[PDB]
This record gives sequence, C-alpha cells and structure tokens, in this order.
Amino acid sequence: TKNTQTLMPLTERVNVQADSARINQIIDGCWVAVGTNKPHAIQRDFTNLFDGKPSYRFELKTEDNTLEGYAKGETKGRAEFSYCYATSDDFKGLPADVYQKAQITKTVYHHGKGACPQGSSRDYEFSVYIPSSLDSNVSTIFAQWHGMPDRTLVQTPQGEVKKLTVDEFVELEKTTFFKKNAGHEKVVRLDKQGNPMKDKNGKPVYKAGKLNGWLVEQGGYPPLAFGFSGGLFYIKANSDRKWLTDKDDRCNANPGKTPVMKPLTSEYKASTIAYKLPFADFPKDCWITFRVHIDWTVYGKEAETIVKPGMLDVRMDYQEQGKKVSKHIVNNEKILIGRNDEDGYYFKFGIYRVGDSTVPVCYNLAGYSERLE
Ligand SMILES: O=C(O)C1=C[C@H](O)[C@@H](OS(=O)(=O)O)[C@H](O[C@H]2[C@H](O)[C@@H](NS(=O)(=O)O)[C@@H](O)O[C@@H]2COS(=O)(=O)O)O1
Ligand SMILES: O=C(O)C1=C[C@H](O)[C@@H](OS(=O)(=O)O)[C@H](O[C@H]2[C@H](O)[C@@H](NS(=O)(=O)O)[C@@H](O)O[C@@H]2COS(=O)(=O)O)O1
Ligand SMILES: [Ca+2]
Repeated sequence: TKNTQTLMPLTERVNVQADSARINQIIDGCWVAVGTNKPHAIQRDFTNLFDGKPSYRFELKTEDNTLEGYAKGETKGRAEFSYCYATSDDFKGLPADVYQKAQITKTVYHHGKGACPQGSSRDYEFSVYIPSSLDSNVSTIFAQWHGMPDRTLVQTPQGEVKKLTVDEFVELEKTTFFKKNAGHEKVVRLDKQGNPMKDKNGKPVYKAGKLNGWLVEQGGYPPLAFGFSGGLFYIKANSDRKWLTDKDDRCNANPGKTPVMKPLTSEYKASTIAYKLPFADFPKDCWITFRVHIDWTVYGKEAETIVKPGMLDVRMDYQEQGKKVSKHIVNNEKILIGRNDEDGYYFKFGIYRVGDSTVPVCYNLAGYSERLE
C-alpha cells in the first residue's frame, strides 16, 4: 500500500507476569509484545493490510532462539503479542505493596484485562497470512491460549500441597529461591574478594543454592495451540486436571503420530490433536480467518475431578480462486481443554519456535477479537 512507511519495528517488550506495561509499550491499544527484541522480530506491516489496517509481520531468523529448551543444550525462540497484561492504571489508587507483592508472586497480569474465567464459553477470531516462502518443516505455534497457573499454590518439602495467600508466599520467598517451579535455598552472592554483592538498591544479590524441597506451580502445555510441525498444520488441545501441575508428566500428543480426536492420556493429563492437515494443503499467500469457539472444561479444584468436559469448534475461512470458502475443520467436538487453576486463559499470537528448531520462520497475523457466548 503506502511506501512513506512500510515495515515499522515494534521493539518494546513486557514481562506480563512481573511488570505492568507502560503507555508507550502498548500496541494498538490492546497488545504488549513478549520475546526477543530484535527489530525484525515484530513489525507493523503497511504493505499487507487486513481489514483496512496494517498487519503484524513476525520473523525469527535461524539465530533467533534466545531461550533454553526443556532439555540441556536445547533452545527455543519467541516473538509474540499477548492480549493479557496489566497497566499502571490497574494499580492506581491501591497501596503500593499490592503491585510490589504482585511482582514477587508473578501475578501482575491478574490485575489486567485479557483473560477469560475458568469454565467460561468464549468466541475468538484471528487471521494469519502464510507466505509461499515459509519452509514446510518449520516447528512453530502461531496462536495459543495460555494458562494462568496458581502462583501461590505450593508443595511443602513433606509432599503436602497448600494454597498460600499472597502474603504467605511472599514470606516463603524470603528464604526460597524459585527457579521456575523448583525451590532452592537462597544464597547471598559474594565477589572474588569474598564481600557480599549488592543490587541497585543495596540489597544482597541472591543465587540458587541446593533444592530445598519446595515447589510452586509454574509452566505447563498451552490448553490450545495452532501450529506447524513435522510438515503438518495442526490444532492441539491440552487438559490438566491435577490441582498442582506436574511438569514431569510429559503427556503431549505428536501431531503426526496421534490420530485426530483420540486423546493421549496420563492420570491427570489429556492431549488431543483436534485437526491436522498436510502443510502443502494449507492455503498460501492469502488471509485465513479462524473462528474458534471454546467451552472451557470445568475442573474440581482440590478434588481434581472433571466436573464438566469442554468443547471446541473451529471454522477456517479464506478466498480460493476468487470465491469465499469456509471449512468446519473442528465440528463441535466434546473435548478436555484447560487447566485446573483458579484463573482462566489468555490469547497470544506470533511465533513460538519449539522442538529445538532453528528453521527460519516468517508470517503475518491480524484481526483478533473475542466475544462472550
Ligand atoms: O523458558 C521459558 O519458557 C521463558 C523464559 C523467560 O523467562 C520468559 O520468556 S520471555 O523472556 O520471552 O518473556 C518466560 O518466562 C516466564 C514463563 O514463560 C512463565 N510460564 S507460566 O508459569 O506458564 O506462565 C512463568 O514461569 O513466568 C516466567 C517469567 O517469570 S519472571 O521472569 O519472574 O517474570 O518464558
Ligand atoms: O519436550 C516437550 O514436552 C515438548 C517439546 C516441543 O517443543 C513441543 O512439542 S511439540 O513439538 O509437539 O510442539 C512442546 O513444547 C512444550 C514445552 O515442552 C512446555 N514446557 S513446560 O511448560 O515445562 O511443560 C511448554 O512450554 O509448552 C510447549 C508447547 O506445548 S504444546 O504446545 O503442547 O506442544 O512439548
Ligand atoms: Ca493448578
């Protein structure tokens, strides 16, 4: 379209769990970006409009994996937009310690917009443009509905699972250094001279000592993901009914080896490939609109039961040879989808390169909207 401005880098990034987003960090009034801040990673695209608005071009080159994988030596890349985040306005008028404690418990976004409640019914819609230049063997998730773990739910060194209050978790953090989900003894960093280090505020610099037996809920597979892997486009739903998620339970369906709508299961998890299609058959160089309806599974909290299964419906619309096409790729399928958490789920789209892959990824996304139903 316009050449006065074509590709405009959007380099501001926000850690939604630990920080509120500043005004100059919010994109188009409804997104914040997460991941590598390389200029070419995320750019507003005036050359490819969707709904009369510039779209978002995401790109991860072969050397853009800035994160570590689940296994030693492995890595992963990320450049996404998150619909859920808190702003300073969300904490305006409250005592300063509310925000301070939210940062410590990693629940800042609990005070922001963008998340749906547990067991709710929601409609989502978004569009993606996959250029013919995208390698068929990329391993990337381009849209996902992410969980919001119980940040104060822990397991004592004796094995008991307890939901602490914000204040109690804050107290625990005074003596426990949590590396993701595992708790370690908090050790005071010392320099070569043997003198204790000091952060910007003059406080000691802590480091992780040995494991101290404490665990906190963190991580977990995304309840719903749209992506490419092994030469296939797929839609995968995950369910975790355990009250305190077990990261060691690797129940995760392989798009190519798992039959459609037949969940792979463990005691507490269920992973379902709701739909799969050879990459070559995925429409290229055109905007594809996905209409997704989700009835989130209702869980029993401490009871760890499935109170009510969920449901997933997906429609895929695009223009072919000059005519409107709409495929009902996931037809009102009863399914287990979600996590047994207090909080619900939030949407993200862009690039999440997984499977220890470094294959270049580049495509455009746009037109997100969510409604109640
Ligand atoms: O390895 C990751 O998955 C990961 C590493 C980075 O810390 C961060 O990625 S980012 O730098 O691009 O933002 C992010 O860490 C998050 C993590 O994804 C969250 N998982 S969740 O519990 O399911 O929400 C959680 O652990 O919070 C992490 C950040 O914590 S923080 O740095 O203390 O704020 O992904
Ligand atoms: O090792 C895995 O379990 C794993 C590896 C791949 O990156 C990916 O599987 S996939 O190739 O079929 O997509 C998937 O990545 C997980 C990742 O391991 C999880 N880490 S955790 O929070 O500690 O559980 C998490 O980040 O979710 C990723 C994506 O899950 S998926 O969307 O269910 O695959 O699994
Ligand atoms: Ca939980």
